[PDB]
Amino acid sequence: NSILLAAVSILSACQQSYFALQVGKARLKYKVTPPAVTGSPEFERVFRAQQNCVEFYPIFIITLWMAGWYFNQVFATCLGLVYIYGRHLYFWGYSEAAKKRITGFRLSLGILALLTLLGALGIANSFLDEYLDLNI
Amino acid sequence: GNSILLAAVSILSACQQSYFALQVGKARLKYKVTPPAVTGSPEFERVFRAQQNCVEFYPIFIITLWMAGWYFNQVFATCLGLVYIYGRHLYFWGYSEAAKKRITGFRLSLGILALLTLLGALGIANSFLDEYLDLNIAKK
Amino acid sequence: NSILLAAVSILSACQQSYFALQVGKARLKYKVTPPAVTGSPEFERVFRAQQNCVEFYPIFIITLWMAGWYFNQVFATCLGLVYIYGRHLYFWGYSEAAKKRITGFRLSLGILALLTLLGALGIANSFLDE
Ligand SMILES: N[C@@H](CCC(=O)N[C@@H](CS(=O)(=O)O)C(=O)NCC(=O)O)C(=O)O
Ligand SMILES: N[C@@H](CCC(=O)N[C@@H](CS(=O)(=O)O)C(=O)NCC(=O)O)C(=O)O
Ligand SMILES: N[C@@H](CCC(=O)N[C@@H](CS(=O)(=O)O)C(=O)NCC(=O)O)C(=O)O
Repeated sequence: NSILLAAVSILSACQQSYFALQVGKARLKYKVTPPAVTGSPEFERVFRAQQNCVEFYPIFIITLWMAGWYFNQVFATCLGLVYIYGRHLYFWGYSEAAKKRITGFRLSLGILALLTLLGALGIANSFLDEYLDLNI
Repeated sequence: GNSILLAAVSILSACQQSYFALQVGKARLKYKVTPPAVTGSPEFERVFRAQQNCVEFYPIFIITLWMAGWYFNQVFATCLGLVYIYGRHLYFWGYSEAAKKRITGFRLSLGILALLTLLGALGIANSFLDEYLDLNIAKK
Repeated sequence: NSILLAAVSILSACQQSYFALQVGKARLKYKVTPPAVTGSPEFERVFRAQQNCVEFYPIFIITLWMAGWYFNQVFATCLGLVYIYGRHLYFWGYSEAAKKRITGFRLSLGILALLTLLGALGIANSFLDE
């Protein structure tokens, strides 16, 4: 009963890995050898890009599964895919120019804030169903 | 079903995370630090490093919360969960003001975490015996 | 039954905590007072080391549980242990010299990429039966 959620989660974790590869690729192109995190405009953008995806990734996974379990698996899955796409736009946009990230960032944050809300409703909804009412 | 309290704490915790991230985005405006910069003001560097610290501990906390939650007791884990959330509000806002004023916040969250870890470990160990050689001390 | 997955997960989270302690220890040895993240080669290596484990940790936990549930708990558990060990080699190798992180990194990344695939199979496998 969590098969779709699990599918989205492994994709999402591939996008994360693939983002991390791109950063390792930039350390070669722009000659930023560890433990450096600065030394090229081009590199600083690609680095901070994924860093942003890393710091939001746990938030997304929690909200995805909580909406997924407690409200509707299929809707959460779809919003999940939208988020994946939002972060593709974020990363590649940011990589080009800092200013070109916002479209990516706004839709990712949208979908997140939405999953949060659907999760919270679904949890509240089930909190009544372990007290009396199951709203239909 | 069995995890409604854990799920509640988790959504709240993930809001604190988002709310912290908003505050940093707000400081990039106040202290005029445009991406991809992470430095250029003492005030901004503290607010940035603050949540960065919460980001790097957040997965640790979620694992330990659910593992204590499932394998020991949902209700105790939930409450300790709330304590941690509060501890990190003290950490972030303390740090934001002065570096030195973060410690009370940090030592709390660390306390609660290290506790969740232990309750999780007992509960997992406890169930590992009761799937192989019985572990239940229920005498009185 | 997810008892073995839960066991690995708590250990992995202890390694994470322990790595974070080591960085806090380096802020004392190399006198890097917050909010600084630079000012010693020795400190920058120990800092970037854990940062790297933090940014992979959620990836690992998802892939661990997805391979664990959807394919086989016991195989995933073992690969789990391997990853833990791989990251001990990564962190401590990096801490000494940047160059001596690679064996740690290649194996951690190997096991991850493997768990990913075992997870993907196991999900696909169950998608055919529903
Ligand atoms: N996202 C990573 C880059 C991808 C990665 O994980 N890189 C590994 C392997 S490679 O970059 O050496 O190919 C690493 O050593 N991380 C560098 C570091 O973060 O210290 C980063 O923070 O630089
Ligand atoms: N947590 C972020 C700030 C919050 C955030 O995610 N902000 C987005 C959008 S904005 O606040 O810059 O419009 C970003 O791209 N942050 C910069 C970055 O992470 O490189 C940070 O570490 O700077
Ligand atoms: N992971 C931390 C080191 C361990 C830690 O959490 N340190 C805390 C408390 S202590 O190290 O000062 O006692 C901190 O304030 N780190 C915030 C920061 O990273 O800027 C780091 O990135 O430096």
